[PDB]
Amino acid sequence: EDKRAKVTSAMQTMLFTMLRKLDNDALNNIINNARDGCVPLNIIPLTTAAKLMVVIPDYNTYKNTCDGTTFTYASALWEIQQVVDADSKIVQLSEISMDNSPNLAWPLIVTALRA
Amino acid sequence: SFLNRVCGVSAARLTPCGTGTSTDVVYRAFDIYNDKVAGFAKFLKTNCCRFQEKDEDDNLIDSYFVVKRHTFSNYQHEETIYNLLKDCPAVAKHDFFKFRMVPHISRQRLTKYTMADLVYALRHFDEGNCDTLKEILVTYNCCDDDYFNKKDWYDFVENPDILRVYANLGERVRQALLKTVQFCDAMRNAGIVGVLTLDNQDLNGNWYDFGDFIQTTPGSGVPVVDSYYSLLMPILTLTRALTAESHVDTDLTKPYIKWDLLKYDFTEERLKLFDRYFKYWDQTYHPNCVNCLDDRCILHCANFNVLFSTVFPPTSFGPLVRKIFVDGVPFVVSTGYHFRELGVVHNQDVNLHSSRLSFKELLVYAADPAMHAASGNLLLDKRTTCFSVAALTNNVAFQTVKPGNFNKDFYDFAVSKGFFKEGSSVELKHFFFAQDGNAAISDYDYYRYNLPTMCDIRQLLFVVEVVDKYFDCYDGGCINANQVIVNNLDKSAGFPFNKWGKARLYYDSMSYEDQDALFAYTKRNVIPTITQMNLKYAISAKNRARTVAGVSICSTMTNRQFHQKLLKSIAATRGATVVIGTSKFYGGWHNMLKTVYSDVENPHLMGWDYPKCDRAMPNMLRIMASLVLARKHTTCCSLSHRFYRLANECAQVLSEMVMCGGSLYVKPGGTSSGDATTAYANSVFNICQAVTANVNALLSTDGNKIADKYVRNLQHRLYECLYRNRDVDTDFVNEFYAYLRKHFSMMILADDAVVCFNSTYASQGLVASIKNFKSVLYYQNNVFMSEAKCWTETDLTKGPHEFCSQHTMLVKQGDDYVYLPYPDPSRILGAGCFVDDIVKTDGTLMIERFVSLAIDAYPLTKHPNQEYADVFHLYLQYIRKLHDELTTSRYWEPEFYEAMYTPHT
Amino acid sequence: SKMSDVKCTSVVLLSVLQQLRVESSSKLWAQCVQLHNDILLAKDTTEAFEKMVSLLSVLLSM
RNA sequence: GAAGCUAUUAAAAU
RNA sequence: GUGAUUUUAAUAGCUUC
Ligand SMILES: [Zn+2]
Ligand SMILES: [Zn+2]
Repeated sequence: EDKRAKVTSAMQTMLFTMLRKLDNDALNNIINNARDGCVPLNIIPLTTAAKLMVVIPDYNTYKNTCDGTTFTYASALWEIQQVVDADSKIVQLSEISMDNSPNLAWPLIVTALRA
Repeated sequence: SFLNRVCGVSAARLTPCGTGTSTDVVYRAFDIYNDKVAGFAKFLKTNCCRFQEKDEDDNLIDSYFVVKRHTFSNYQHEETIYNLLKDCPAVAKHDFFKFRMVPHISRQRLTKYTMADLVYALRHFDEGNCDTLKEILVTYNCCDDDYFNKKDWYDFVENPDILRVYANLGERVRQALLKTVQFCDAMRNAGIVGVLTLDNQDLNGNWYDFGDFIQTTPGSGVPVVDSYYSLLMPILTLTRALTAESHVDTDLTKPYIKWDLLKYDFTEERLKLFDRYFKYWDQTYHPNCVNCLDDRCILHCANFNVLFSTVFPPTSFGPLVRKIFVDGVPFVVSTGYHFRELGVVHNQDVNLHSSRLSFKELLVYAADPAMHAASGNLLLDKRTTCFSVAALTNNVAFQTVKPGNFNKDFYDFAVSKGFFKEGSSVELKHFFFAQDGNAAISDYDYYRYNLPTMCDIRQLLFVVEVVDKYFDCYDGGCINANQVIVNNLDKSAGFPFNKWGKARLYYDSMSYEDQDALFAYTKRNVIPTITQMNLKYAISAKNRARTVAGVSICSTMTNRQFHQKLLKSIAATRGATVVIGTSKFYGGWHNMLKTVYSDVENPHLMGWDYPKCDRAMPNMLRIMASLVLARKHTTCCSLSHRFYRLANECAQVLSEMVMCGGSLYVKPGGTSSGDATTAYANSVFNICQAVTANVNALLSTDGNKIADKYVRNLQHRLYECLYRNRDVDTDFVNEFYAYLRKHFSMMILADDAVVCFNSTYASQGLVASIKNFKSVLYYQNNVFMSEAKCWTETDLTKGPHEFCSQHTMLVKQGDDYVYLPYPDPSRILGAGCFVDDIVKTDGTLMIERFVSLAIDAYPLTKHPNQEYADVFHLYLQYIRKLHDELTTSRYWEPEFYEAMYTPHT
Repeated sequence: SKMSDVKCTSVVLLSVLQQLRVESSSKLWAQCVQLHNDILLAKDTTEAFEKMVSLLSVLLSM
């Protein structure tokens, strides 16, 4: 079953790497807090992920959401680290303005780190 | 002087609405059940004198004084009942007087329209005749009169603001519900027995008719509220009447309630909501459907859960995860699931400390989305309104669709043969349309048309019993893993299994014992999976993008092993309503048309479409279809096994995580095209919609006009079986099924249908019609059936106008006339002018493409239009040319193509 | 038919652009897709030629 | 020639 | 990256009348 052997080795590897990439500290300080040790899945990244990715469609949404070098979301502070357009090119925070907006390749993606 | 009498101690300026003492005649809706007539329809009320109230500015207001004239018995009787019930604050003021000696009962400060009028207007919607609805919306400050000047103001797809216009009535409906519960408490305390009807409650919330109530001992009074609540149910979610429960206390001027994020149960909150709003509903409500008693109880308890789940935060739903250990290494896995419809479900086989994971457990833990979500980054997507879980990758992926490839040789041949000239009936209208990088997310955002829809439970419970009769001639049940047939083993296995191989890899690596173990595991646990949205590269006449869902192999194996027996039986049966599996070749089209014509007495034909069918399917209807399919497992499975299979199916296809561009989203609901039973479930949904349309059409007719005594008694027993008997009446279900088969014959294939119906009954309102279908789809599917895509054919010599994208002609073959399915010439020509691969441009090694295309075009040679026969003859000359330069003769001779439509003898 | 010829040349030109790999520029790809879809959906031959020349200008730019 | 089975390529439909 | 199911044709094999 050389096929079985290879596929087994594959799934195993994946799981263990995601496990090593688990945020042990924050995951634990919230799972045990739970009354029966059971929590909804949708709140795990919302309360434990250390990186935030925001995809903004136009400039009006940019101004309403990510105005400035820091912003608040999910009851936390996020420090903007790198803004990238739809072409995987680095965009500076001084180029996102109303005058220069039509010359940018929307949408843009903002990567932020938790405070 | 009548004016001042009606005026009374509470003096006010009264505008006589009619001719003073004469009773005003109005056209209003009533809920009726007598010994001579029954039904929810519009009648004439000619026993009430209206007197609209003025104010200081002498301008009219939404207040009326309704004076009724009746007999002295009802005078003394209704005086006693009102004296008994006067203390209740939810009862309108009554004045009892008599002066010419004729008794009069004056109700004070009533509104023009009632809850029955609102329910009828919203459940029998007809654009171009919605005067009552427009007047209600204007009167109660829902919108302005200028709102209706815009076109398409009423439909949900072109005008999404109508949702906000309708939701403006939620607080009024909620106040009506509260006053109804107060009235029921007062009746119980005072010891009175009677039925509650919508047409006795004005749009403020007061009750004013006591003529049929009976007095008994105090403390033990019984209010009957089944018809009231069941008819009111569809509008509780249309107007979003329970939005005030999400604020602090229950007022709209306070901020939202801040729930704890780690909370998922809400069982006591659901029980409190049920006790507050539906206190006197006499059937047991299970917040968690795992404690239900059968499939008729699961639907009843999930209908309440779809309404109650709109109060709770959206992050409390989905998989419930726990931390287990693999040889001392912590591991987070899914252990339950909180459903919007089924409640909280907990897996029965969970081991915290385990070791040495085998293939099956590795497969389950890889298909589980919990580890993926917990490892991904947080994502905030502003391009869509769908819930966003996480970004698995570190960047967003954009997918583009390529243009089609031009078959220049074939186009030059067609041009040289005299085709494609100005002023022709045949032109190319089908192409490959290219899409930019936002097409995937733009098409995924179309799930925004799915809304939580509560449905009449008493009507759905009867409709499901009627629908189940259409699936009595089939064999079902579970089969072993070695009895499973897989057509294509070289397809994709889904996420994340597409990173290591195709479905053939899994089906080879997993033995029959492992597959049976996995199937047994699914009957005691819930396995959530991930579906992947892919773009389909096909030819079409529209510039819209096509998207399909790739279900995971873990779900696919179990679903196949659960359903193929019934699916194969359906696909093999011939002559039934569902025509999946029947071929149009060798007289199949003729046989299907003869079967559908059957022996209807005044035949006319009719067809309809489903706008946004897959993206707007109600969850309740999807669950109903799944239960109807699963009803065949009475021998091989128990109640627990069937419930857990249903929960697995819901968590896997109904509302699960969707990967779209490397990011995880939450699907609101609908149907996932790509599930093992998509076409079979769409056939069940279509039959259900047709049956409920027929039921509404029959119940909406005035019973005093149906000259047929048999049909009048049928209507009486129909109303009885919906709103007065809680147990299934098998004899009446059989009678109604026979009636439908006699007068409403259907040919069903997924969401495409052709109906041969009795015209006299339709014109008399005894069977469903286009308007009934439009109303049903409005108030259930939250869509608008425009009558432009629906057709009616009064002559059966010409067959259906269109079925499965095929037309029909009556032609002489041999010594008899048969029906032939000819296609669209533009589609046939575009199939050959454009291809999807650069290899297929050379037709010398692709003669089979043109052979199949000529097989599809042969019928055009019998069309009265020469430009159609021209297309077929053009396909033939090209086949010859290639066959020739390449180097049998059958593919050039017309005989090979004629015998593909002649009966196989 | 003076219309189907334009509708075929638009398909050929978009295929040429895709092979040349203009999809690297999302702006250019979106513009070309819009022009090609509009040409395919056009009913009159008047604006179709204008949009075809506009699309061909993209190829001529390089 | 006849019927059935298997694999490979292709076409149409919801 | 490319789903579910149904029908049909071509090609090449394997039993059979
Ligand atoms: Zn129940
Ligand atoms: Zn079973």
